[PDB]
Amino acid sequence: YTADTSLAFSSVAHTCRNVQYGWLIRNLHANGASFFFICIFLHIGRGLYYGSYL
Amino acid sequence: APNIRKSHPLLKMINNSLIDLPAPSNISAWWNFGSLLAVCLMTQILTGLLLAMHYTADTSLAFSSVAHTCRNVQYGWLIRNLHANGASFFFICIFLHIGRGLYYGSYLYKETWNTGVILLLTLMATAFVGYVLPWGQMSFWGATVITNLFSAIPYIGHTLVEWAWGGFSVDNPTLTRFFALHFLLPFAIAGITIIHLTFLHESGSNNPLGISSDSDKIPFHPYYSFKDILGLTLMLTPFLTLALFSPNLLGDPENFTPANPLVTPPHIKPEWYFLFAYAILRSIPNKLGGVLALAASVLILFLIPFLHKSKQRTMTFRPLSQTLFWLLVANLLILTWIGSQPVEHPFIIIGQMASLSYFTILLILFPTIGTLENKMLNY
Amino acid sequence: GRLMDRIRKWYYNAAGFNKYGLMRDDTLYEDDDVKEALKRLPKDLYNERMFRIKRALDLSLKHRILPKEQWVKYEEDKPYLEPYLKEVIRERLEREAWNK
Amino acid sequence: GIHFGNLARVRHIITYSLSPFEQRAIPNIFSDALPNVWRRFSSQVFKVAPPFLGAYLLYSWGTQEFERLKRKNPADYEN
Amino acid sequence: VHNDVTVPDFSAYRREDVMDATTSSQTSSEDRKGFSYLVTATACVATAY
Amino acid sequence: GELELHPPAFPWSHGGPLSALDHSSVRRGFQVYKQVCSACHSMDYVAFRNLIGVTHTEAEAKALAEEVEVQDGPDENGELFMRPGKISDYFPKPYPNPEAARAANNGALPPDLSYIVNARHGGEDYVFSLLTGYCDPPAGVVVREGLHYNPYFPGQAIGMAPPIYNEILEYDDGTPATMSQIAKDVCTFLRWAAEPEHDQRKRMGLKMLLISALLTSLLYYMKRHKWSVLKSRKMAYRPPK
Amino acid sequence: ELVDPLTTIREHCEQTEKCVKARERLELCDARVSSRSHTEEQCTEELFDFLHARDHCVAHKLFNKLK
Amino acid sequence: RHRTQAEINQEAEVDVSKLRDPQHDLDRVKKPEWVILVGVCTHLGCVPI
Amino acid sequence: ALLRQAYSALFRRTSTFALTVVLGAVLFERAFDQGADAIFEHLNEGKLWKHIKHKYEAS
Ligand code: HEC
Ligand code: HEM
Ligand code: HEM
Ligand SMILES: COC(=O)CNC(=O)CCC/C=C\NC(=O)c1ccc(Cc2ccc(I)cc2)cc1
Ligand SMILES: CCCCCCCCO[C@@H]1O[C@H](CO)[C@@H](O)[C@H](O)[C@H]1O
Repeated sequence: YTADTSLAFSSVAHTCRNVQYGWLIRNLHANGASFFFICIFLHIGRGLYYGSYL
Repeated sequence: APNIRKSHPLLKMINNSLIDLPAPSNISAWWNFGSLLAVCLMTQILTGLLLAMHYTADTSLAFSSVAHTCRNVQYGWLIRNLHANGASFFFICIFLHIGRGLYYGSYLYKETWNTGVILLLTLMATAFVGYVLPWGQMSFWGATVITNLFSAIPYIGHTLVEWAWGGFSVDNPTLTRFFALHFLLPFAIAGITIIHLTFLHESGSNNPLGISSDSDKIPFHPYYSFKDILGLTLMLTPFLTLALFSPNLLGDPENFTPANPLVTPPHIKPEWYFLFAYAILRSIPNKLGGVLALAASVLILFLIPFLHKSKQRTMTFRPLSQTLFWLLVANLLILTWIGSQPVEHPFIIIGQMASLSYFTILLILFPTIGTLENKMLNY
Repeated sequence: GRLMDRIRKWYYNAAGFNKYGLMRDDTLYEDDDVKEALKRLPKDLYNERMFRIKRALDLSLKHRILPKEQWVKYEEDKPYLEPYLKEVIRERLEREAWNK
Repeated sequence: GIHFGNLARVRHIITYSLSPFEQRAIPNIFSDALPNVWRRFSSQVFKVAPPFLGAYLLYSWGTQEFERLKRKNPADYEN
Repeated sequence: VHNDVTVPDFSAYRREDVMDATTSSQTSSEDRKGFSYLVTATACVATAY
Repeated sequence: GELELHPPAFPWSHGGPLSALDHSSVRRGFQVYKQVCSACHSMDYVAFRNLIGVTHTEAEAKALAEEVEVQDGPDENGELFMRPGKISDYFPKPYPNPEAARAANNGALPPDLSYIVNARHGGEDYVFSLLTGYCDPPAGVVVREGLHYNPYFPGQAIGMAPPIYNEILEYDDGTPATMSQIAKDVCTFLRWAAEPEHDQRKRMGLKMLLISALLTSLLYYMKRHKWSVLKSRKMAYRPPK
Repeated sequence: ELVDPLTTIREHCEQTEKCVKARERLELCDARVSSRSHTEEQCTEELFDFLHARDHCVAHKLFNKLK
Repeated sequence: RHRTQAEINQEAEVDVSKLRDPQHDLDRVKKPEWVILVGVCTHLGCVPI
Repeated sequence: ALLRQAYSALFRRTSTFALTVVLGAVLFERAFDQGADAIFEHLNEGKLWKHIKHKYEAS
């Protein structure tokens, strides 16, 4: 990646298009975030129901 | 229950490792560097982020971003200064912190030591990558020579380098991934520092006399917390004095010229803290030899604990060893100087010697004087 | 001959652990054998070794030494441990060679 | 995590000390302080300085010999 | 016996205002501390700035 | 040329660890840059606004910056158009790229002079002597056609034609435009240009030294004070008997 | 037509012994070399030695006269 | 690089069996007055001068 | 006695000790700054823009 408005967008695409397996690597990161939030959400509910909050 | 300083699973820690910690009633000032090194780390990281918040890892803008940071960011310039030099102050401190250990044989606390070594190795690496970010002439040519070092290994050699550069020669991919590296490594240091200190706390601190101290210990606080706040300010003065009155003393100026993959400068020297290595690598006239000599020039630290032969722990009571120790120190001072000089007579031969003498004092003169010494006490 | 004997005396004043009131064997590094030995010391000899060190430590902390007249003298240095140690070591050497 | 109490077995030692507020900041700077600062310097300068001085020399020689080899020797041009 | 024991001479290190074993150390306390505390308090200001 | 001549140490009015730049010699140096160097030498990291509050007034700078036509755009049709300069622009490049410059200076590239003062061993001391020190090649030295001799420059064959000579320009403050008087002012400028903070940097330094003196001592007390207890301490070994 | 304090003091200094002593050494080098072709020698060294001593001198005063 | 004869022959007569990489100045060039190579010190990469 | 009055109304109550370092530092800054600025602007007379300022500041 290259944090700089004039190249931010393009770097990510270059990463997907030109980096070996880059594309995959993004995907995993991009979605891991979700899977992450999913998990955390149940991890909280589990807590609420069984009062682990004590 | 009773007090909330020994039963709180968190507060107990700051109190179990920073206040009630039992310390030899007599550790000197060469024990201070410990903290300083820590304060040094945490401090680099701060200036580091602050900086990273304006840098832009990309060949076509690396250099210019650092300047913009200096010229346009509020106090930016200062913020760089502190970071740029903190690195030195850092290496300085670490150096004594190592000598302290050699002299008083703290190296008998193997684990606490070995970690130390790893720590050094990481700091070394860390500074290497940091230095390349400003993408200056040295930055480049440094990045180009150092990585190339691995090309000395046969087979996986040339090939390993490729990952490093991320290309077939140093370019953007290198820069950006170095920035990643640099951003990350410090934290790893902070992490291992935790293991380092944590190992030390199983045994307590060593001490100048090299004998049991249970017979009398004192709470880190306020005895050493105070001793340290002072130590910090005594070292902080010069370091600020440089970074405020002579910013570029320690720094090569050649690196004020944007990297040019086409012209390697005539007068090429690495920053001071790598000279001794530099000298050794340059002492042996063989790709591999130089590398190996280098590799061992530092990797030897791992051996110091198995090269201890004296029946006593510290040198305080072994004048012979002492003289040999100071001979080693000075020996190092030379090697550094030699690195500061070009490959020519007499320098080449002087370098070559000093190295031989370095390795020899550690591998043979210390274990030999050490034994002899015992027999002169009648043991 | 009477060389090693005039040498040893020198080295002894050289190491200078006497300046702290510490006997030759007070400065010994405490490995496993020594540890063991020290435990075998007669009640007093130990309580005495103790003081000497806690006193030497107090010195090193103050940065001072003992006035010239209180220093240990090469010939009045009592090797209170050397015997107990050589025994520990002798003992150990056995167990080790016997386990074959 | 407690180390204070399990340390070592000590017998018959009396120690007396005074509150900081009862004693002096830094005392006897001249009748005791300095005269000891010296002793130390004295006893150690003979183990330390030697090799350092030894370096200094070597540095100057190496340097002086190098700057010397840069100059030109007439015996090559008197022909 | 616990009788043949006495506190040695700490005159070499005593603060002048409490060197005479016949004057209450309580009058000259307010000062002895106000001072060391002033050093302290000041240092604290130096830091703050 | 295994050999090289190093420069001397002029006592610049701002050399001292408490010496600010000569804000007048700087204003001049500038003029020297603007009226002489800025025809071959770029100054990419400096900009007209930097001058304000340092060598020129706000009004002056505006005008200063308006003496140049810069390339802004595209417009609404998508064409690049010239426009007057604003305080926010940087100093104009004399060439569109190094390839060009080289071609207009005999293959030689007159390096941007923003950080020049800090990029050459010797700094303002060197830059001064190079400027003044131009002279004739001694016995046995042939300088390639297009190159001039200069003992101070490494290799002694410098591709830069001696840029200054008495009265080559004329300061508006009424100062003797002698060769050196200029070379002194321009070298002084380069410094400011190379590290504008300079002043505020040394001012802090002072402040630092003052706090650092006071605070270090104040703590030497509190360290001893507390430690006293262990230094004054006395111990005795009283066995049973 | 005005005088650059430089050339004025560059004169004055060339009188100091150090200067002349080296100035002469050069004068001589210059001669033997200029009057001989199929050489190698160069009078750089001698020159530097000169410029070195000269300018060093210039350095101590020059700035007094400059504004 | 354009090499003169003042050099081309000098580089031809040198113990070709005591290099580190045994080779004759003829197997590297097509026409001697023009030596051409990739300026990269094999050691660790700097551009040789 | 100043030190006594000091120790009584200031350095004693941990609450007012602090309250002092605060109101204290305050003055210190204000004052220190002035000094250093003055010691500095003085060591560099007629060289600071603050000194040259009037030669162009049309007023
Ligand atoms: C005629 C174009 C021209 C002008 C105008 C000019 N220079 Fe240069 N300058 C050059 C060239 C060409 C070089 C590069 C020399 C080389 O590398 O061979 C150069 C290089 C330099 C260098 C040193 C390069 C080095 O490697 O040390 C400095 C310093 C410098 N000029 C300063 C100045 C100053 C100051 C002025 C204005 C007062 C000035 N120049 C005006 C053409 C010029
Ligand atoms: C970032 C790296 C490091 C930091 C921040 C650090 C910090 C510390 C600290 C806080 C101490 C305790 C106080 C002291 O004795 O100074 C300590 C002790 C120690 N460290 Fe390090 N250390 C570092 C690197 C090293 C290195 C490179 C070595 C040497 C290979 C080392 C060897 C030791 C040893 C032997 C001790 C024991 C101290 C004693 O003898 O009592 N440390 N370190
Ligand atoms: C581990 C301690 C650190 C050391 C030893 C260190 C050392 C250095 C070095 C040698 C440089 C080149 C300095 C120069 O340009 O002269 C540098 C640059 C840089 N470092 Fe660090 N650094 C450390 C930690 C970090 C951290 C934690 C960050 C933030 C993640 C960081 C961010 C930067 C940035 C932005 C630069 C580039 C800008 C610049 O060169 O000033 N550094 N660092
Ligand atoms: C701070 O960074 C620098 O000083 C890097 N810059 C330079 O070295 C500039 C000059 C480049 C040319 C040659 N350098 C070397 O030969 C050189 C050799 C060894 C080292 C030590 C070191 C090894 C691995 C590792 I991983 C790290 C260090 C460091 C430098
Ligand atoms: C009313 C609030 C005004 C805030 C203005 C912020 C401008 C910062 O002004 C600062 O003043 C300092 C004076 O000592 C100078 O040394 C600094 O260089 C300057 O940047």
